[PDB]
This record gives sequence, C-alpha cells and structure tokens, in this order.
Amino acid sequence: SVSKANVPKIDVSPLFGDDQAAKMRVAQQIDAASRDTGFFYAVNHGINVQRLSQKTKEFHMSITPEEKWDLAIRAYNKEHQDQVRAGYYLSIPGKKAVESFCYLNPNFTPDHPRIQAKTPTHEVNVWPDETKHPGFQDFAEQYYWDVFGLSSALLKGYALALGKEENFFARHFKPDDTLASVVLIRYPYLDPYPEAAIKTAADGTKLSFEWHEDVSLITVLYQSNVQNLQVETAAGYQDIEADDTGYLINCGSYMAHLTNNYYKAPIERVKWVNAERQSLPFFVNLGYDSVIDPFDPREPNGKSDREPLSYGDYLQNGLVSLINKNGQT
Ligand SMILES: CC(C)[C@@H](NC(=O)[C@H](CS)NC(=O)CCC[C@H](N)C(=O)O)C(=O)O
Ligand SMILES: [Cl-]
Repeated sequence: SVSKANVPKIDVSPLFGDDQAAKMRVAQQIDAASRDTGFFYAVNHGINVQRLSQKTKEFHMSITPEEKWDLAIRAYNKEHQDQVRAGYYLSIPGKKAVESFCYLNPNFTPDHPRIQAKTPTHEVNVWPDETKHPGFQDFAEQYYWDVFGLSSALLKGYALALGKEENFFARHFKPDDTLASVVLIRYPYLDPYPEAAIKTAADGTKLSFEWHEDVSLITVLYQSNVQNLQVETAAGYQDIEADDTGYLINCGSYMAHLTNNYYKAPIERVKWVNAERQSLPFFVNLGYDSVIDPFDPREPNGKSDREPLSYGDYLQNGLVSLINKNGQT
C-alpha cells in the first residue's frame, strides 16, 4: 500500500507584484509546504508550458546518432573533456532508457572570466545545427530566462517565509554568474522494456532512478502528465501527483544546510513507468563564489553554528557524489 503526498497548489502570482501583504500569505503557504512533505505546485506562474513537452520529444526523437556523439558530454565521448555538465546524455539500448540534454547559463562564453580561468562547473553550451533543429536554440535560451524569472520570484517567497527580507536569496541569483542548469529529459516507451534499466527498491518498488536529495538551492520542475515521482516521509514513500500545467517546487540540500535543517531537502525517487514522457528540471544554483550565512529559524536568537558554504564547491561535490551514488545519467 502506497499513500499520496499532500502537495498543495500555491498561487505564486503575488510574488511578481507589489502587494506585500499578499506576498506574506504566499510565503506562509510555502512555509507550511516546506515543513510538510517539502513539495508544492506553483500555479498561475505565467510561463507558457503548452509546447515544452512536444519540443522536448521532437528534439530527442529527431536528433540522429551522429549528432548525439557530436554533442555528447565527457562521460560518453572522450574527445569532449570540457563537457562535464552541458551536452547530450545518450541512452544505452537494452541497458539505459533515459536520454537528455543539459545546458547552462547562456552568458557563459569564451569572454566570461570564469571560462577564461577554467573554473570548475563553468562551460560553454554546445548546440545542434540550427538547420537540423530550427528554432531549438532560441527556444531553449528563452526558456532558461523565463524560468529564471519565475525562480527569482519563488526565492522571494522562501526568504519572506524564513523571516528575512525578500531579497535574502535572490540577491545571489544573477544572470551574469548563475550556475543554474536546464535538463531536457526524455523517458521513452519501450516494448519490451529492458530489465537492466529498472532498479528494484528496498520496498520492492520498481524504479528508474533511486532515492536522493537534490543538489540545488531549490528545484523548479515541469513534467508531462504521467505520475512517476515519490517523496519519502516517516510513514514511507508517497506518490506525488502529476500536474502538467504547474511547476513542482522543492528545496535542495543547500537550503537544508543554511536553514539548519528547518527546510529539509526531501528524499525523492522516480518510479518506473512504461510510457513516453518528458521531465524538464531547472536547478536553481547561485554563483560560484556565492555564500549565504546559515541561521536557525527554530532558535530564539536565530543563531547557527554551521559553516557558510561557497556554492560552487558545494555544487561540484554534489554532482560528482550524485553520479557516484545513483550512476551516470
Ligand atoms: C526527478 C527529476 C528532477 C529528474 N532527475 C534529475 O534531473 C536528476 C535528479 S535531481 N538530476 C541529476 O542527476 C543531476 C543533473 C545535473 C546537471 N547535469 C547539471 O550539470 O546541472 C528525472 O526526471 O529523472
Ligand atoms: Cl553568527
């Protein structure tokens, strides 16, 4: 028997406006959700999601094996030593069903000082031939800034919810240095479906991706209308309903650190479903040198003894660790 998690739908539109009292009522809902299962759906968000799934499937189903190799990250192509994060993540027929494409801050170019310095976690995006995928790059870059704007407002909600000024988080979230990433994931329908691609959980549940905490400040996710996600509660794993018009939001391990675990990073996993579906996370990461001073909203004095963490090194350790634990994606 598997229960369903309480994931409220929060109208976040006041976070874009100037009704400060209305914003506090949104922050309260974010507070409650972060203290419950950790998840909530952001609705009335103003982003056009109507074609996100189609474009994601179109791009994945129309890209050729030759193109995949030419864009593949280092894990799949030894000739691309600089592509650790951005590029194509090939499937492995018979062994690995998922495939995806990851891109970073469009402002990361050869002129960027972090690219010039070869700083870890910074890379220049690789893109397919414009003529083979017309309008794909323009769409991708515009979506990055569309979800950036949504994420900036959500961070204002989290800051107010924690008793801080609305810019407590967003001030470190900037277009000229953010390490945030978009991933365009395709989960294919396969018949037969290779068992080597399915993992069996301790509780017997068949999975495509095992338990983990997110490496982010917050995660802003859109998915097609196929239920798959689960959150661990003390009463066991609980199904997270799908909502192909809203954005599923949750806190990452960086938030759990700086809040002294007041807003825990929920443990989540992906159930195996034999169906064609798309998953498009936006990982809200700060700058490489961004540092937020921890605090404890549970203490009268609000003091925390935790060490302030540079976000860049945190992201570098988090991503490698996640690959080491749940495998290369
Ligand atoms: C559960 C979803 C978020 C999705 N999973 C994911 O996107 C998973 C877990 S958060 N993400 C990762 O493994 C880390 C990707 C980091 C990215 N290449 C980068 O360099 O920034 C899925 O649908 O499998
Ligand atoms: Cl202090």
